[PDB]
Amino acid sequence: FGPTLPDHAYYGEHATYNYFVLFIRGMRPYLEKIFGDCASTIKNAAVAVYRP
Amino acid sequence: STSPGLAFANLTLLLDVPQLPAIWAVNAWRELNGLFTEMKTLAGTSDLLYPSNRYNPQNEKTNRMGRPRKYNHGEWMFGNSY
Amino acid sequence: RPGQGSNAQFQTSLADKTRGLLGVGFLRPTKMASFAATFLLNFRFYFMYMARTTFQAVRPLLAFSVFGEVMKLVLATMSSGLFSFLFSFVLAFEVFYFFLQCYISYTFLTMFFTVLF
Amino acid sequence: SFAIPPANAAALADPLPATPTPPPVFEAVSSAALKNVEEVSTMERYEAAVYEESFKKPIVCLFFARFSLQSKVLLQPFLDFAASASNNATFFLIDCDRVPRAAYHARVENVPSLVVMKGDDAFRQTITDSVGVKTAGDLIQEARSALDQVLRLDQQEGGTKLQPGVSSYTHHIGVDNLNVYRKGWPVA
Amino acid sequence: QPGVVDPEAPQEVEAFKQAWHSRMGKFNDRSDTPMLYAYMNELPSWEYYDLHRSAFLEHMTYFLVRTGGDFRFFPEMPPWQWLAHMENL
Amino acid sequence: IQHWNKSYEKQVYSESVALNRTFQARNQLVLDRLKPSGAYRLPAVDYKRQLSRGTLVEGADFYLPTAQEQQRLARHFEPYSEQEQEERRKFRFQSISVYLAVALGASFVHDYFYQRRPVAWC
Amino acid sequence: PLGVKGRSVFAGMRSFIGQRLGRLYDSFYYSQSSTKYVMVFLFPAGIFYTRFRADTKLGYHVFINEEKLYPDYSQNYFDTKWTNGRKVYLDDETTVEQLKAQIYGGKAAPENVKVACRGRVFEDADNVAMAVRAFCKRDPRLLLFQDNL
Ligand SMILES: CCCCCCCCCCCCCCCCCC(=O)OC[C@H](COP(=O)([O-])OCC(O)COP(=O)([O-])OC[C@@H](COC(=O)CCCCCCCCCCCCCCCCC)OC(=O)CCCCCCCCCCCCCCCCC)OC(=O)CCCCCCCCCCCCCCCCC
Ligand SMILES: CCCCCCCCCCCCCCCCCC(=O)OC[C@H](COP(=O)([O-])OCC(O)COP(=O)([O-])OC[C@@H](COC(=O)CCCCCCCCCCCCCCCCC)OC(=O)CCCCCCCCCCCCCCCCC)OC(=O)CCCCCCCCCCCCCCCCC
Ligand SMILES: CCCCCCCCCCCCCCCCCC(=O)OC[C@H](COP(=O)([O-])OCC(O)COP(=O)([O-])OC[C@@H](COC(=O)CCCCCCCCCCCCCCCCC)OC(=O)CCCCCCCCCCCCCCCCC)OC(=O)CCCCCCCCCCCCCCCCC
Ligand SMILES: CCCCCCCCCCCCCCCCCC(=O)OC[C@H](COP(=O)([O-])OCC[N+](C)(C)C)OC(=O)CCCCCCCCCCCCCCCCC
Ligand SMILES: CCCCCCCCCCCCCCCCCC(=O)OC[C@H](COP(=O)([O-])OCC[N+](C)(C)C)OC(=O)CCCCCCCCCCCCCCCCC
Ligand SMILES: CCCCCCCCCCCCCCCCCC(=O)OC[C@H](COP(=O)([O-])OCC[N+](C)(C)C)OC(=O)CCCCCCCCCCCCCCCCC
Ligand SMILES: CCCCCCCCCCCCO[C@@H]1O[C@H](CO)[C@@H](O[C@H]2O[C@H](CO)[C@@H](O)[C@H](O)[C@H]2O)[C@H](O)[C@H]1O
Ligand SMILES: CCCCCCCCCCCCO[C@@H]1O[C@H](CO)[C@@H](O[C@H]2O[C@H](CO)[C@@H](O)[C@H](O)[C@H]2O)[C@H](O)[C@H]1O
Repeated sequence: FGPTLPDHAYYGEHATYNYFVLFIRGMRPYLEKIFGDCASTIKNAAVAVYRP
Repeated sequence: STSPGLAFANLTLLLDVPQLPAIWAVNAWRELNGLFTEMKTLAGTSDLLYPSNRYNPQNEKTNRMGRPRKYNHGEWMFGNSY
Repeated sequence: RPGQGSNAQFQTSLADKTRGLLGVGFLRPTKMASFAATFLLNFRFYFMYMARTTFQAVRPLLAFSVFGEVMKLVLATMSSGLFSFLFSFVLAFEVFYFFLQCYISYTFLTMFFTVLF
Repeated sequence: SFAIPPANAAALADPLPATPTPPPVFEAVSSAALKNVEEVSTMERYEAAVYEESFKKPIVCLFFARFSLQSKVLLQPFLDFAASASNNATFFLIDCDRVPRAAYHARVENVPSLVVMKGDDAFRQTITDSVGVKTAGDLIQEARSALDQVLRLDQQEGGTKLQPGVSSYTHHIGVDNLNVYRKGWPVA
Repeated sequence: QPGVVDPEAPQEVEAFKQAWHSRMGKFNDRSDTPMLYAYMNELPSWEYYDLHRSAFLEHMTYFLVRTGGDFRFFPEMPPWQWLAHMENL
Repeated sequence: IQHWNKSYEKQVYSESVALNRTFQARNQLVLDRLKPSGAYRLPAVDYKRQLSRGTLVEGADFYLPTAQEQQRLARHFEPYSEQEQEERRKFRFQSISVYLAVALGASFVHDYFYQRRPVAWC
Repeated sequence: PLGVKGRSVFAGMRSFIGQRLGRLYDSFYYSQSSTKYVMVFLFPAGIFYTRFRADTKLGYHVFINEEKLYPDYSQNYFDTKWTNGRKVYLDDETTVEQLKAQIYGGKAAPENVKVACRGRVFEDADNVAMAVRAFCKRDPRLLLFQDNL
């Protein structure tokens, strides 16, 4: 009774343009915002402690 | 992808990452048991309860090791013998 | 209608629809058991691979440690000059053999730790 | 090892050449622009639409092919549906062999095909008859239902609740790898 | 990227393309040293039609007749209605 | 021989008809109801179909996010702005001073906060 | 352009979770019936049961002194003979009598049978967990013997 499954159900994704790499390149801006804000907070605290 | 030199990591992953849900479930169950124990303690108990202990069988007719209390047939002026 | 001629042939019995709901010739628990057995048996390859990897990794350590212990026994036992003159060359050969084992291990390890993706 | 030869002059030739037309006697048979739609012939136009007009107001695209008779049957009722609901949505008419990248984008596998799009991933509903049971009227009814649904969802929640999904980070690169050029990524 | 003077050279580009194709083939293709072809009981369209040339012909003639169309629109997986009609015929 | 084999074929085809009926029933009962809509389909096409379409691209294991970074090799006159040049001139060498400071701090923390072990006292 | 006005990050999370679940359902539907059911329900379920039982309950290695005291497991299937050193998981409220009944299948046990750990005899009206805690701490190897003396 014929084929019940499509090709993408078996074949592996593209090697260089894959799901996760596209996803992470799309998330890059939000992650940059997050981690930059965290690092800036920590640095400002350390500087407020060190200068005096 | 993988390789023969990655057999250690492959085996470890295959055998451990499926256990993480069970580990989290065990942690949650422990938290809930602790919560219930603390609620019971707040409510009140004749004899104390050890929180971080496996089992607490003590009651009015049982020692803290599962045996009957000695000298517990009568009543005492100062109340409970414990 | 276009497809009514074909859809008219699709009239099933009560037993037929019950058998379809149960999935008799489409679930194949025997196939599922065969898959489980094969998948569990396929765990021997990991053990084979780790054995090969550890052997190729310790080969130089062996050449450097156990043959070294043998050389040290010989040094501890020998006193004269002729035997020492002859044993210096054995020591040099051990040097060369260690380097050979290191080359072999490097080759097999770059083979075992090479990934396409 | 798997390979496919690059192409042939036949494949690269014009897929839509002209054919002779009959005199006004063969047309006499027993069974005997458009001011409301837009005939698309350029992937540039298709992308402009999908990326600006599909975000402004929904679009309905009919993907057809000349060899198909269902497409000829469905054309006129589609034009009537366009004349009806041209105030609420835009209407496009695409040929798969003339603009294939538009068919690859909409994920059409059979012709004819209606595609209702809004945001390019927020609401993409494809209507077709892969079996061969429906008809033009049924397809148009399904299209009307989908358009009603997308309009209702767009009005719902102060215009929000219709945001692009995977296309926000995929750029349709897994569907058509040629979008890497559009995005400016290298190819070396 | 390799430590060569010109990584954007045609030699490098073609080498990368050939390596890409060889990797994808060694991974996906049905061979005597298979990586991904394993635990196969329900095959996909491509492998199914490559192994059973009789079904490709039947499923194709039915598609061209049931729906007057071109082979370029051949569906990935046929409908069960079509399969049942084929079996009856 | 002849009769038995032909009857074998006939019963084979009876079994085929039964299988087909149950197949139709299974489909039209369970699968036509549980079939996914297609909104959450896989957002990709197989590399073989892409190759047949003439759409496959193979390259750029890396990427360049910003156009300022994409058009550097094409500008030929201002690959880097003046401000960017002045910022880049601060990283002509690696900072062994910063390396040393960070390594000493991390070693101090790792040794005297994270790797403390008991010792006997007499 | 990150974010949109009027929409909330929690709404975004909800939409993302919906997308993930729909994709999972699609991928499970378009999969082999021979592998997916097993790999998604039967191995996870068994692994979960085993891990939970091991990390939550407390087990004991049971031995028996003589062969004449072995139980009769001829009828029950998958275990036609007793083997010493058997791992037995119990509840914190279990007593020696309950353990003995569980061992002998709720049938008539021999006479004067008793339990010991590290040479120390337990009373029949004693909690196994506490008795082990007292006599053989972290060595739960129990022995069933006959106390005639
Ligand atoms: C009790 C019974 C239990 C039985 C199960 C019951 C059901 C439960 C749910 C299922 C749970 C199992 C999950 C399996 C999924 C993965 C394996 C698999 O087979 O998937 C195939 C399945 C089908 O894939 P396919 O058919 O091969 O191709 C289609 C693509 O997947 C299609 O891709 P796409 O185009 O749709 O989108 C791209 C996709 C890409 O997915 C992939 O293709 C591969 C994903 C990689 C997987 C492994 C990554 C490991 C990375 C290492 C982490 C290092 C972190 C270091 C951090 C350092 C910083 C300090 O994006 C993702 O979904 C991945 C996102 C998460 C990756 C996180 C990595 C870090 C990046 C952080 C990003 C920012 C956070 C996200 C923010 C989003 C906005 C809110 O995959 C999917 O459907 C989507 C991917 C899975 C996403 C996760 C889904 C939720 C899982 C919840 C797990 C929680 C379990 C605990 C439950 C509670 C127990 C007590
Ligand atoms: C209490 C809160 C929680 C704790 C947080 C504590 C505070 C940290 C807060 C977070 C960070 C700071 C936030 C505020 C920053 C504000 C200032 C600012 O914006 O810029 C930064 C500020 C200024 O930045 P800038 O304006 O761009 O100018 C920078 C200069 O031009 C200089 O640029 P450069 O290109 O010349 O780079 C200099 C580099 C020079 O380049 C190198 O790094 C070469 C040497 C690398 C060594 C191998 C690296 C191994 C990395 C392992 C890391 C994990 C180790 C485990 C951690 C415990 C280790 C005990 O030296 C380093 O700074 C890196 C030192 C790495 C640590 C050394 C670890 C020991 C290595 C041992 C090797 C020897 C082994 C044999 C031992 C036997 C000896 C007998 O400078 C920094 O603080 C640099 C950040 C250093 C981070 C480490 C470097 C990245 C390495 C990544 C390793 C993987 C980590 C994974 C992360 C977790 C997963 C997601
Ligand atoms: C050429 C270079 C020149 C160098 C010049 C050097 C001379 C300059 C003077 C400074 C000399 C360096 C001093 C190093 C520390 C002392 C030596 C040492 O490490 O002995 C080991 C000894 C280890 O303790 P142990 O009981 O034997 O065993 C440790 C095991 O981990 C215990 O095991 P466990 O299982 O019980 O775990 C318990 C653990 C549990 O810990 C945890 O669970 C998590 C830990 C916290 C994680 C963060 C969570 C977030 C919540 C905290 C928020 C903090 C940020 C504020 C946020 C505000 C917003 C709410 O508890 C802790 O360990 C608490 C750690 C306390 C850290 C907080 C103290 C402030 C840190 C920043 C000090 C900055 C000093 C810079 C000096 C200048 C260097 C250039 O250290 C201590 O006894 C505790 C230190 C208490 C602080 C003493 C500070 C006075 C001494 C320094 C004089 C200068 C004060 C300047 C103050 C500036 C304002 C902050
Ligand atoms: C994909 C990755 C593949 C990885 C392949 C890995 C295989 C090879 C691994 C072998 C590592 C062996 C190095 C440790 C042994 C030496 C220890 C040591 O330094 O002693 C202190 C040495 C000798 O000290 P010493 O003898 O003068 O006196 C002090 C010695 N101690 C402290 C031990 C008492 O220190 C030195 O001064 C050495 C300086 C000279 C340089 C010596 C290095 C060359 C000899 C070793 C070569 C091994 C690598 C060959 C690789 C060939 C590949 C083609
Ligand atoms: C806590 C330890 C974390 C350390 C390791 C992880 C790395 C540390 C950095 C933070 C990790 C999370 C980064 C998220 C980045 C995504 C931002 C984003 O905008 O995504 C698009 C979504 C969807 O946006 P949208 O589609 O609704 O609208 C915008 C549309 N575009 C993009 C087109 C403009 O945006 C968000 O709503 C924010 C999502 C991030 C917040 C949630 C964090 C995710 C991690 C938890 C996973 C579990 C989710 C369920 C939680 C339930 C809570 C009760
Ligand atoms: C520090 C730790 C770092 C490590 C990373 C740790 C986190 C990430 C670890 C992930 C690595 C392991 C991933 C392996 C995943 C394999 C599981 C799998 O894919 O399943 C096998 C099946 C196998 O399918 P298959 O058999 O057709 O094909 C598999 C591959 N070949 C072709 C080679 C055989 O996969 C699926 O098809 C489904 C996968 C998606 C579903 C995942 C399970 C959740 C399902 C929930 C939906 C339930 C719906 C029920 C409806 C019922 C009615 C219809
Ligand atoms: C969807 C959210 C899921 C999050 C995970 C939640 C945990 C789900 C599993 C809970 C199992 C509840 O079932 C219960 O488990 C515990 C631990 O095994 C058993 O209890 C056992 O250990 C505890 C601790 O001593 C005692 O009750 C007793 O010793 C013993 O009976 C109960 O006999 C069983 O009825
Ligand atoms: C100059 C200030 C810089 C800021 C640095 C702040 C860092 C603070 C992080 C401290 C975290 C330490 O975390 C802690 O490490 C110590 C080891 O030393 C561990 O210590 C553990 O082992 C030791 C030795 O057997 C025992 O005392 C005990 O069993 C237990 O305390 C703790 O289990 C762990 O909780």
